[PDB]
Formats: sequence, C-alpha cells, structure tokens
Amino acid sequence: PALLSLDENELEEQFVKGHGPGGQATNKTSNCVVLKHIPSGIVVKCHQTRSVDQNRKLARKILQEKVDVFYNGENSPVHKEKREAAKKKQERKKRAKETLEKKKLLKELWESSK
Amino acid sequence: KNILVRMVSEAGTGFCFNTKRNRLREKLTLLHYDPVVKQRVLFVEKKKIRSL
Amino acid sequence: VKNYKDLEKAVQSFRYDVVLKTGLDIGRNKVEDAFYKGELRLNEEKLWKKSRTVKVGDTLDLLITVMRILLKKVFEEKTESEKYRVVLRRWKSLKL
Amino acid sequence: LTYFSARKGKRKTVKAVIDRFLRLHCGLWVRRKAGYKKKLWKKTPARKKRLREFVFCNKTQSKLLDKMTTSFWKRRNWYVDDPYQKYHDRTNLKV
Amino acid sequence: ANFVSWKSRTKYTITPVKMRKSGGRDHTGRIRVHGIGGGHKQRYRMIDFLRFRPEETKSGPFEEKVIQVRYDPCRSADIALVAGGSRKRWIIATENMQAGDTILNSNHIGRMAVAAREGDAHPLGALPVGTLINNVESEPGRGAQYIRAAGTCGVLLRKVNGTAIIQLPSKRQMQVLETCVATVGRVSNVDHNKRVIGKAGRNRWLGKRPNSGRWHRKGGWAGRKIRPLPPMKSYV
RNA sequence: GCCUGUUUACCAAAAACAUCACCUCUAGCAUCACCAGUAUUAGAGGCACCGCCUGCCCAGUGACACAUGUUUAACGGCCGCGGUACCCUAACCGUGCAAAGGUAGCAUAAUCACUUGUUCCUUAAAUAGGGACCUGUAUGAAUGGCUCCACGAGGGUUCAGCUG
RNA sequence: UUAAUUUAUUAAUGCAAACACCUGCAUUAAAAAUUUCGGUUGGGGCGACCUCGGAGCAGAACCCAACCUCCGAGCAGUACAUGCUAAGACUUCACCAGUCAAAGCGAACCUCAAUUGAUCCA
RNA sequence: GUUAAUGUAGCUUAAAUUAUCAAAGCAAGGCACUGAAAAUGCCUAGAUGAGCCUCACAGCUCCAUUAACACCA
Ligand SMILES: [Mg+2]
Ligand SMILES: [Mg+2]
Ligand SMILES: [Mg+2]
Ligand SMILES: [Mg+2]
Ligand SMILES: [Mg+2]
Ligand SMILES: [Mg+2]
Ligand SMILES: [Mg+2]
Ligand SMILES: [Mg+2]
Ligand SMILES: [Mg+2]
Ligand SMILES: [Mg+2]
Ligand SMILES: [Mg+2]
Ligand SMILES: [Mg+2]
Repeated sequence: PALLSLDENELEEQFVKGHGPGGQATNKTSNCVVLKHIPSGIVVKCHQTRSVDQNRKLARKILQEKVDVFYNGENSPVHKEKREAAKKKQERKKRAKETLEKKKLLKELWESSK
Repeated sequence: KNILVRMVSEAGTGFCFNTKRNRLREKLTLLHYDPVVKQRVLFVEKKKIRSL
Repeated sequence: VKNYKDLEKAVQSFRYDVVLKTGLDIGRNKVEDAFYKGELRLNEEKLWKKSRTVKVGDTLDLLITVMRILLKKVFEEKTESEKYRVVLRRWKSLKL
Repeated sequence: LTYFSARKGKRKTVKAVIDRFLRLHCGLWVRRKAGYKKKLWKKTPARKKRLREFVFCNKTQSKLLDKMTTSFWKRRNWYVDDPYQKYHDRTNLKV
Repeated sequence: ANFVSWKSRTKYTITPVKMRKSGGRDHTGRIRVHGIGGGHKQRYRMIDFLRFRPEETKSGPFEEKVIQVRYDPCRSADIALVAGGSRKRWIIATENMQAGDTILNSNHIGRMAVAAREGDAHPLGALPVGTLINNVESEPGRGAQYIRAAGTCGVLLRKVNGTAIIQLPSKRQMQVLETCVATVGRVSNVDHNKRVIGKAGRNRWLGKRPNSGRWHRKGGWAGRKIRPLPPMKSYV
C-alpha cells in the first residue's frame, strides 16, 4: 500500500519564521516551511529540524499522507495502518482478559491447598 | 603466547640470563656463554618471569 | 534405553518455561496453558509459578502419566550469551 | 627552589638533584641514562650498552643544576680512593 | 534556654494543675518532635494509676465510690472521680461506669478466683482466664503503664508457676507476676476509633501542627511487612 | 484543585503546599521532648473529603526475615515478532522474551511529535470553546483512576447588557 | 550519587580486658567529611580523536600543517657470543629517549617500517 | 537526517574457517499394532551483488529491519 505521489510543481512553498520555541535563533530564522498543495486545500507547516534540508524533505513526507486522504478517502494506506495497528489493541486487551481470568483460577486454587 | 623464562647457569653459578620461549614446548636447556668461567656452559631454566 | 535424548540445548535463562519446551521441542505457548491447567509439576509437587528456577536434577513434568526433563550440567563456556548450553533429559514414559 | 629559607635565610638544595647527578669540580654534571635497568629483555646488546653509560649534561642542564645546589656541592672533595678523581680536572681544553 | 518543666508538683490533689505546652521543644530549646503546637489550653488532672493503695493509717482492701465520670483533655479515656474513706482521687473509668457505683480495690489472691465486676481492681492471681483487663502493672507496686488508653482491653491468657500472662492490645503477650494488680473491663470512651476530625481546624485545636510540605520518596521500609508476632516479653 | 487555609517580605498567590479522609511503617514503655502520655496511644511517611473503585508483577534494588522466604497504598515495572481475519472482515494459528506483559476507567487531555487529528454544535467567518470518535506506539488506577456537590482575586469559552 | 578517598563520629555485633557499663581492637551499618568533574575542536555540546610507522600533499638536500587524503603497528620468527669493550659520527627540529659503528678482547669457520612507556616505588 | 545493530533449512539457537541436531515432513527399522529408543537421508544462495585471498568469517556494493542523537542562546 504505497502512498500516491505528488508532482514537483504546484507546491507553493513559503518560508516564514513561524512559531519560535527559542531565544534568538528561532525568532530570526525562516525555517518553517508552509508547503502547500495548489489543487486541494492542504496546508502543511514544519519546524521539525533546525534545517530546511530535513524540514522540507519531511514536510513533503507529511503532505503525502494528508492529500492521500483526499484522493482515496477512509480506504487509504494512511488509514489502513491506523486500523491495522489499532486492530492489535483489540488483540491486546482481549488477550489480557483471558489471562487475568486464568490468574484467579490459579490464585484461588492457590492457598485453598489444605 | 610466549613466556620470558630465566636461565640459571650450572658452572660459574649465579649467572642468569632471560630468554623467550613458547608457553607449550618444554623447559629450555641451552649452551650459552658464561662470562664467570669465560666458557660456554649448559644453562637450565628455572622460573618463568613473565608470560608476555 | 527407557528414553534418553536431547542433550546440549542452549537455553536462555534457567526457568520452567525454557527448561521446558527446549526439551519437548515446542514453544512457550502450550506450556503457559499447561501451566494454567494444574499441570507442569516439579519434583512430584505443583509449580504454581512458571518462573521457578531449575538446578541440576529437578525433574520436569506436564502430564500428557508424565514425561520428565531431568538436568545435569553447568557447562561452563559461553555460547554467545545464551550461555546455558546444558544437557537435559527427555521422556514420554509413565510414572506411578 | 627555596631562595631564602625560613630558619637561617640561606638557599636550599633540591635534594632530588643530589640523589641522581654527580658534579665534577670542573663544571660538568655526570648523570645516568633513563631506563638503564628497565625492560632489558626487549633491548638490543648495542642499546643495552648505551644505557649503562655515565653521561655528561648540557650547558643549560648544568646551569639548571647549579642554581639548584648550594656551594657545598660545588667543592673540592679530596677523597680516599675516588673512582672519579681523574675527572675533576679539565685537561687540554682550548675552550 | 530557661526551660523548667511544669511537672513540679510533688503531692497528689484532685485539682486541675495548670500545664505548659512544650511546642515539641527540648530543654535546650530546639525541636525534638515535629508537629506539636499551640492547641487549646488544658489543665492536668493527676491520675492515680496505683489503683490499689491504702491511705494513711489504713491497710487492706477497700471499696470506693464514683462521684463523677468526666472528660479528660490529656488522655483519650475519660476519668472518674472516686472517693473512699476520707480521700478523693482521679482514676480512669471503665466502659460502663456511672456515678454511684461502688468499686472494689482488693489485695487478695485467694484459693479460688473472683467473679469480679466491671470496674474493680484485683491482682491477676484473683481472676479467671479469658477475662478482659486494663491498667496492668509490670511490677507489683509499680503503677499502671499498659492498657490504659481508651477502649482498650487485654485478655488474661493463662497463669503459670507463680505468674500470670497477659495479651496486650497490640496482640503481644506479656508475662508478669501474679500479684500485680489490674482492673477488669475495658477502658472507657469506646468509639474513640469511630471519630471524625472533620476539618483541619479541629486538628489544630488538639495541638497538632501540619506536616511538612517536603515530598519524601518512600524507601525500603514501606512494604506490607508481614512479620511474626514478637515473642513474649517477660517481666519475671 | 474537593473545600476554609498557606507560600517565594521586594517581579510568581498558583493548578504548588497543607487539609479532613484513606493506608503503610516503627514502637510493650515512666520522672526534661514524645509525656506527667501507654497500641482506640505515640512517632515517621504517602496520597488527598465523599461516591465508585485501586488490575497484573517480588526478577532486580531496597526493607524485613535467614522456614533463600515475605513484602509493591515500598523503589519501580506492566513486551513483542511472524501473519489467515473481506457488507474491512472467526488466527481460525505458529512463536520469541520476561518477574509481569497495561485491567477497569478515561481520552488529541495542562499528557513527545505529527497537531490547525477527524467530525458535529457554536461564528458571516473559529489554530479558540464544547460534545463525540480514537493507540493514547510517550493514557492509566494512593506517581492514585474515574464521576460529582459546594467553593476559587486560579485558567480558558460564552449569552445578554453595559460602556471613549 | 552506583565519582574517588576515608570511618574520626555516634549506633550495632565480635574479641580482648575487667570481675552489664567504661576502655582498647576488629567488622557491618547509617550518617557524614574532603576533593575532582581531561584536552583537541572553523563557538561549545554530540560524534570522532589523542602514541608509533609507511605513502601523498611535500615532483629534485633536509624540514613542512590539516576534524587532510589512503594503508598499517601494540607482534611473530630464529638464535642462544641476541658475550664484552671502544675511535668516530647520526639524531625526528629542544631535553629525554632513539640510531650506526672501525679497531681491540673472547668466540666463530639477528630477520622485519612501527612491533611501544620515563621517574619514584613494589 | 545521522551514525549503530541485526539478518539461518519449513520451524528455534548454534557454530569465530571447515556448517550442525533439535523438532516437523519420507519411510522403513524394535514391537500384535500405536509411543519413544534407534538407524537414515532430508532441507540453510548462511537476507545481498561483485571477488582482495580462499571465506556466515572480512568489508563495501545492498535490500528491508529496529534502537538511539539531531542541543544551548
Ligand atoms: Mg499526615
Ligand atoms: Mg506531601
Ligand atoms: Mg484550593
Ligand atoms: Mg506560616
Ligand atoms: Mg513577591
Ligand atoms: Mg506573605
Ligand atoms: Mg496537593
Ligand atoms: Mg482562598
Ligand atoms: Mg574544551
Ligand atoms: Mg565544533
Ligand atoms: Mg637534534
Ligand atoms: Mg670489531
């Protein structure tokens, strides 16, 4: 289930300062990308690194999850591995039932031994 | 791997010299120059000083 | 003669889970349900704790009446940090 | 060193110098070679000979040891049976 | 400092003695115990814990007459003014003690036991097995030091060769002589356990300052220490 | 955050501390604290009224007991890897590792990031607010969890009014 | 603090000594005490690195940096005179160390680029 | 992003050169027949592509894989 790509064009990448979570480095740095999609309305920001060579290449990796919901919907590889990896949490809380039920069958048989 | 032994002389005693040999093969017995008697005397090892 | 095989398994840590199935080669998954069903006895006792350690000569079970997995080695070199390559018995033979 | 001492007000000698170096009266300082008794199993007989040699010092090394000793160690010593009596004189020098 | 302790009166009186709070402080002026300080002013009523004592030119057992059963500030049990002969004294009340009760304080270890009533003082030699006692001595003539807190009672477990054995309220056995006197019945003011301080103000009226705000990490001492009951303490 | 209280005098009054309540631990005893007290008492702590509850784990470290054991309302911890589930649906089976593998509850939270999650209400318009859904891969049960009454110069949102 | 150094200190146990306490000695505790928290670094942290040798930069006497580029080394083998002495030189830019060596004495009829560690002390 | 680790027959660890047995599957071989106990073979491109010698070995070309640091003003 690959995530459908995005063209090299039609991506209005603005570069603003953004949020600043730091002293003086982060007020003056145009590190936040505002990588847009021109077709859909999907506006993505990023302040994930102090470097655009990992901001912009990771901002692209986020956008190709959001516009994937637009052209696929709730049946997409971005919701498949949301319903497959929270499938396990119904195989983790049901699993944990059947052993906390058999931990009283072995705890009441304990100490009712004589 | 190797062993620094001490070789005690037999004649003209007290003269020791240290040589190297393998850990595994047997104790040394050499014909070495003893300057005490100014000859060549048999030298028989006695201790191992260090297993280098 | 009676039944003897299955020497030199590297177990990970002495434990009545892995001195079990390593020896009766299965996994830990039936053994944990053997544990929770009255079985998996020790030296003619009942193990109600499946992490009770195992020394030399500690006579395993599971009651299929049984099939013991006796132990005697220490074997004292190291097998890449699954160190306990210990010989161990094997059976499927009956007990009174 | 201690240029003026607290009891008599004299210079002191560094006793770490005296226990290693021999001053000949002519001005020279005889010393020993470092490692002359260390690890002789890995040294060569040519190198083991070089280490067992009483060796003279530099000009600034001798100047260093002269400021570090008082004039008691710079002295005519007329001993009984000296092994270095023939070295206190500085024969045939043309500077 | 200049700390003279208030406990200077050398004679027994019924009267309430004016006390002094300590603040939790030593005679050197420094705190030794934290969390004490500044409650309601209290006065001290002196309690005779040597419950069986004859007066001057008297001996032997006597009866006593309760005059009042009265709240005491200094302890959790409430006290009883009793009067016998020509002297008054404060003692500690048992569970159902009213005014006009006649309480017996005896000296008599007999050949048999006594079917002793709810508030009256006897030796432990004069008593059946399993009865509930209070105000135990640990020596004959010592004075009460044990079970005298409110609601507490101790069973008399067994008598041995010249010796009676108690069970304290902390379930610990104590072995004393048979001739040290302890009263029957539990001490008064049951449902002291069933009490509600209600607000932080009623804690500070009892003279109890709040704990420090310093967060302390719990250590090794803090499990559910299921220990053996400590072996019997013998006073013989 | 239960509350009234307390605090950085002179930049923080708070959601922090205390607090009733709840539990754990220690102590069998007299003449200077505790105390002229005696286990329904005292001291050392944790958490925070009440209601509903507080799941598993003693391997480590600690403490207690040397019955190599007990103890978590002690320190703390509560995993994964493969892979048939089809109106997007029965591992329906194999296993690795551990002392134990996170239970109830709650939930995009004052809870790493993604994050302006998705959705409905509210607005002409909502990165705010509220109700929901939900792995929350870093939620979670005296590190207390969840309802809830009053209360707060707390912190957000809002109707009507009102006003340079 | 689970950094190193201590246990004087109170508190336990043990042995002495005295005929329990006091004292001396040991151990185990808690409480503490004293002291430090390397360097290089295209700022510091993080990473890497620190000594030695060969090749390039550095074309031809010598020398020549780099958080520059590429390879290595922390031995092994053989002797067992791998005994002793001694002119004259070399020298890693100092010192320390490190090299080569005629003759002579005594005999005979070292290999390898690096293959490493001063002083005090034991 | 960056080092850093990892890969095993169908199923679990091995083995510091040379590759095992332990299960499962082929049956036959003791036993009346089933169970082991045996006696077989069996299945590993040692997850890659080149060969430096001769290499799971010792390393890149590698593919996926998980941990962990990407800071101060
Ligand atoms: Mg408290
Ligand atoms: Mg607190
Ligand atoms: Mg408040
Ligand atoms: Mg105050
Ligand atoms: Mg202020
Ligand atoms: Mg104030
Ligand atoms: Mg609070
Ligand atoms: Mg207030
Ligand atoms: Mg620095
Ligand atoms: Mg730097
Ligand atoms: Mg030079
Ligand atoms: Mg010559």
